[PDB]
Amino acid sequence: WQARGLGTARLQLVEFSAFVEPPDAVDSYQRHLFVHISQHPPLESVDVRQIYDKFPEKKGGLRELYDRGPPHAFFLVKFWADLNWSGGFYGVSSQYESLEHMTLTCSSKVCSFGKQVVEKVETERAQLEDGRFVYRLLRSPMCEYLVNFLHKLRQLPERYMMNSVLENFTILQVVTNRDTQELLLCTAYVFEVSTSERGAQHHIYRLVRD
Ligand SMILES: *CCC(=O)N1C[C@@H]2CCC[C@@H](Nc3ccc(C(F)(F)F)cc3)[C@@H]2C1
Repeated sequence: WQARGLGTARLQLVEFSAFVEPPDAVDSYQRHLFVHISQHPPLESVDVRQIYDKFPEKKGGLRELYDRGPPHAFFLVKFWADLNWSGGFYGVSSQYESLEHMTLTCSSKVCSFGKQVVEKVETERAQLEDGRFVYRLLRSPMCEYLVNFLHKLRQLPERYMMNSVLENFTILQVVTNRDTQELLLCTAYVFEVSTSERGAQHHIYRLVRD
Protein backbone atom coordinates (compact mmCIF):
# COMPACT_ATOMS: atom_id res chain seq x y z
CA TRP A 1 0.00 0.00 0.00
CA GLN A 2 3.10 2.19 -0.17
CA ALA A 3 3.39 5.13 -2.54
CA ARG A 4 5.02 4.56 -5.93
CA GLY A 5 5.34 8.13 -7.10
CA LEU A 6 4.88 11.62 -5.64
CA GLY A 7 1.27 11.39 -4.56
CA THR A 8 -1.36 9.93 -2.29
CA ALA A 9 -4.51 8.28 -3.59
CA ARG A 10 -6.13 11.67 -2.90
CA LEU A 11 -3.73 13.93 -4.85
CA GLN A 12 -1.13 13.01 -7.47
CA LEU A 13 1.55 15.29 -8.91
CA VAL A 14 1.27 15.04 -12.70
CA GLU A 15 4.19 17.32 -13.60
CA PHE A 16 6.34 20.00 -11.97
CA SER A 17 9.07 22.13 -13.55
CA ALA A 18 11.19 25.17 -12.81
CA PHE A 19 12.47 26.71 -16.02
CA VAL A 20 13.94 29.77 -17.72
CA GLU A 21 12.96 30.99 -21.17
CA PRO A 22 15.62 33.28 -22.70
CA PRO A 23 14.47 36.64 -24.10
CA ASP A 24 14.92 35.42 -27.69
CA ALA A 25 12.51 32.51 -27.14
CA VAL A 26 9.80 34.70 -28.71
CA ASP A 27 11.61 34.22 -32.05
CA SER A 28 12.42 30.51 -31.74
CA TYR A 29 11.19 28.91 -28.54
CA GLN A 30 13.68 27.45 -26.07
CA ARG A 31 13.18 26.24 -22.49
CA HIS A 32 15.89 25.30 -19.98
CA LEU A 33 14.78 23.20 -17.00
CA PHE A 34 16.55 23.62 -13.68
CA VAL A 35 14.41 20.82 -12.21
CA HIS A 36 11.67 18.62 -13.65
CA ILE A 37 9.38 15.88 -12.40
CA SER A 38 7.06 14.38 -14.99
CA GLN A 39 4.60 11.59 -14.10
CA HIS A 40 2.82 11.55 -17.49
CA PRO A 41 7.87 -1.03 -7.29
CA PRO A 42 7.88 0.96 -4.03
CA LEU A 43 9.72 4.19 -3.59
CA GLU A 44 12.65 3.95 -1.21
CA SER A 45 12.32 5.41 2.28
CA VAL A 46 14.20 8.13 4.15
CA ASP A 47 13.74 8.69 7.88
CA VAL A 48 12.19 12.12 8.40
CA ARG A 49 14.35 12.66 11.50
CA GLN A 50 17.57 12.79 9.46
CA ILE A 51 16.42 15.94 7.63
CA TYR A 52 14.65 17.60 10.56
CA ASP A 53 17.62 19.92 11.16
CA LYS A 54 17.34 21.30 7.60
CA PHE A 55 13.83 22.71 8.06
CA PRO A 56 12.06 25.12 10.44
CA GLU A 57 10.83 23.89 13.76
CA LYS A 58 7.99 25.98 15.27
CA LYS A 59 4.77 25.89 13.20
CA GLY A 60 4.48 24.53 9.67
CA GLY A 61 7.89 22.95 9.61
CA LEU A 62 8.46 19.27 9.49
CA ARG A 63 8.03 18.12 13.10
CA GLU A 64 4.56 19.64 13.48
CA LEU A 65 3.43 18.64 9.98
CA TYR A 66 4.46 14.99 10.31
CA ASP A 67 2.85 14.84 13.76
CA ARG A 68 -0.21 16.38 12.11
CA GLY A 69 -0.18 13.58 9.54
CA PRO A 70 -1.09 11.84 7.46
CA PRO A 71 2.26 10.01 7.37
CA HIS A 72 1.70 8.62 3.87
CA ALA A 73 1.55 12.11 2.31
CA PHE A 74 5.18 13.02 3.05
CA PHE A 75 7.92 12.79 0.42
CA LEU A 76 11.55 13.78 -0.03
CA VAL A 77 12.79 14.75 -3.50
CA LYS A 78 16.50 15.15 -4.26
CA PHE A 79 17.24 17.43 -7.22
CA TRP A 80 20.35 17.62 -9.36
CA ALA A 81 19.74 21.06 -10.84
CA ASP A 82 20.97 22.05 -14.30
CA LEU A 83 22.81 25.36 -14.01
CA ASN A 84 24.09 26.21 -17.49
CA TRP A 85 22.08 28.55 -19.72
CA SER A 86 20.19 37.42 -18.49
CA GLY A 87 16.77 38.98 -18.80
CA GLY A 88 14.39 36.15 -19.63
CA PHE A 89 11.37 34.69 -17.88
CA TYR A 90 11.89 32.51 -14.80
CA GLY A 91 8.96 30.25 -14.18
CA VAL A 92 7.44 27.45 -12.13
CA SER A 93 4.71 25.16 -13.47
CA SER A 94 2.82 22.63 -11.35
CA GLN A 95 -0.04 20.28 -12.19
CA TYR A 96 -1.92 18.03 -9.76
CA GLU A 97 -4.76 15.57 -10.26
CA SER A 98 -7.33 14.13 -7.90
CA LEU A 99 -10.64 12.28 -7.66
CA GLU A 100 -12.35 14.95 -5.54
CA HIS A 101 -13.33 18.51 -6.27
CA MET A 102 -11.18 20.41 -3.77
CA THR A 103 -9.65 23.83 -3.49
CA LEU A 104 -5.87 23.49 -3.13
CA THR A 105 -3.66 25.77 -1.05
CA CYS A 106 -0.01 25.39 -2.09
CA SER A 107 2.72 26.75 0.17
CA SER A 108 6.35 26.94 -0.93
CA LYS A 109 8.68 27.67 1.99
CA VAL A 110 12.28 28.40 1.01
CA CYS A 111 14.76 27.83 3.84
CA SER A 112 18.41 28.85 4.17
CA PHE A 113 20.28 26.94 6.89
CA GLY A 114 16.97 25.45 7.98
CA LYS A 115 15.11 28.70 8.72
CA GLN A 116 12.35 30.07 6.50
CA VAL A 117 13.45 32.96 4.28
CA VAL A 118 10.64 33.46 1.75
CA GLU A 119 7.26 31.80 1.29
CA LYS A 120 4.61 31.98 -1.42
CA VAL A 121 1.05 30.71 -0.95
CA GLU A 122 -1.18 30.09 -3.97
CA THR A 123 -4.81 28.98 -4.26
CA GLU A 124 -6.09 26.91 -7.18
CA ARG A 125 -9.55 25.43 -7.76
CA ALA A 126 -10.41 22.12 -9.39
CA GLN A 127 -11.40 22.13 -13.04
CA LEU A 128 -13.14 18.93 -14.14
CA GLU A 129 -11.48 17.17 -17.09
CA ASP A 130 -12.40 13.67 -18.24
CA GLY A 131 -13.74 12.29 -14.96
CA ARG A 132 -10.83 13.59 -12.86
CA PHE A 133 -10.22 17.01 -11.32
CA VAL A 134 -7.16 18.91 -12.52
CA TYR A 135 -5.23 21.69 -10.77
CA ARG A 136 -3.00 23.84 -12.97
CA LEU A 137 -0.52 26.25 -11.36
CA LEU A 138 1.15 26.87 -14.71
CA ARG A 139 3.92 29.33 -15.57
CA SER A 140 3.94 30.94 -12.13
CA PRO A 141 6.69 33.60 -11.95
CA MET A 142 9.62 32.36 -9.89
CA CYS A 143 9.99 34.61 -6.87
CA GLU A 144 12.82 37.06 -7.03
CA TYR A 145 14.96 35.63 -4.22
CA LEU A 146 15.47 32.39 -6.16
CA VAL A 147 16.14 34.04 -9.52
CA ASN A 148 18.81 36.14 -7.82
CA PHE A 149 20.01 33.00 -6.03
CA LEU A 150 20.38 31.12 -9.32
CA HIS A 151 22.47 33.82 -11.03
CA LYS A 152 24.81 34.11 -8.05
CA LEU A 153 24.95 30.33 -7.63
CA ARG A 154 25.91 30.00 -11.30
CA GLN A 155 28.81 32.42 -10.81
CA LEU A 156 30.63 30.17 -8.36
CA PRO A 157 34.08 29.20 -9.68
CA GLU A 158 33.83 25.62 -8.43
CA ARG A 159 31.03 23.13 -8.97
CA TYR A 160 31.65 21.65 -5.51
CA MET A 161 31.28 25.16 -4.08
CA MET A 162 27.72 25.15 -5.45
CA ASN A 163 27.02 21.85 -3.69
CA SER A 164 28.38 23.32 -0.45
CA VAL A 165 25.97 26.25 -0.83
CA LEU A 166 23.03 24.05 -1.86
CA GLU A 167 23.64 21.81 1.17
CA ASN A 168 22.05 24.48 3.40
CA PHE A 169 19.34 25.42 0.87
CA THR A 170 16.04 23.54 1.05
CA ILE A 171 12.44 24.03 -0.11
CA LEU A 172 9.44 22.72 1.83
CA GLN A 173 6.18 22.45 -0.06
CA VAL A 174 2.82 21.80 1.60
CA VAL A 175 -0.48 21.31 -0.25
CA THR A 176 -3.68 21.53 1.80
CA ASN A 177 -7.41 21.38 1.26
CA ARG A 178 -8.32 25.06 1.62
CA ASP A 179 -11.80 24.40 3.03
CA THR A 180 -10.86 21.71 5.54
CA GLN A 181 -7.13 22.20 6.34
CA GLU A 182 -6.36 18.54 5.66
CA LEU A 183 -2.80 18.04 4.53
CA LEU A 184 -2.78 16.30 1.14
CA LEU A 185 0.89 16.48 0.13
CA CYS A 186 4.11 17.57 1.83
CA THR A 187 7.32 17.41 -0.21
CA ALA A 188 10.78 18.28 1.09
CA TYR A 189 13.32 19.23 -1.58
CA VAL A 190 17.08 18.92 -1.15
CA PHE A 191 19.38 20.12 -3.87
CA GLU A 192 22.60 19.28 -5.65
CA VAL A 193 23.93 20.72 -8.89
CA SER A 194 24.22 18.48 -11.93
CA THR A 195 27.19 18.43 -14.24
CA SER A 196 26.79 20.38 -17.46
CA GLU A 197 26.58 17.44 -19.88
CA ARG A 198 24.02 15.67 -17.68
CA GLY A 199 20.48 16.99 -17.59
CA ALA A 200 18.40 17.73 -14.56
CA GLN A 201 17.40 14.60 -12.66
CA HIS A 202 15.55 13.71 -9.47
CA HIS A 203 15.15 10.92 -6.94
CA ILE A 204 11.91 10.56 -4.97
CA TYR A 205 11.74 9.04 -1.48
CA ARG A 206 8.95 8.46 0.97
CA LEU A 207 9.50 10.04 4.38
CA VAL A 208 8.91 7.46 7.12
CA ARG A 209 9.24 7.48 10.91
CA ASP A 210 9.76 5.15 13.87
C1 LIG B 1 9.60 32.17 -3.68
C2 LIG B 1 9.72 30.99 -4.64
C3 LIG B 1 8.44 30.36 -5.18
O1 LIG B 1 7.45 30.98 -5.39
N1 LIG B 1 8.58 28.95 -5.41
C4 LIG B 1 7.72 28.03 -5.90
C5 LIG B 1 8.67 26.93 -6.66
C6 LIG B 1 8.24 25.71 -5.77
C7 LIG B 1 9.31 24.67 -5.59
C8 LIG B 1 10.34 24.76 -6.60
C9 LIG B 1 11.00 26.11 -6.62
N2 LIG B 1 11.69 26.25 -7.90
C10 LIG B 1 13.13 26.07 -7.96
C11 LIG B 1 13.66 24.80 -8.10
C12 LIG B 1 15.03 24.63 -8.16
C13 LIG B 1 15.87 25.73 -8.09
C14 LIG B 1 17.39 25.55 -8.15
F1 LIG B 1 18.01 26.64 -7.61
F2 LIG B 1 17.78 25.40 -9.45
F3 LIG B 1 17.74 24.43 -7.44
C15 LIG B 1 15.34 27.00 -7.96
C16 LIG B 1 13.96 27.17 -7.89
C17 LIG B 1 9.98 27.30 -6.47
C18 LIG B 1 9.91 28.14 -5.14
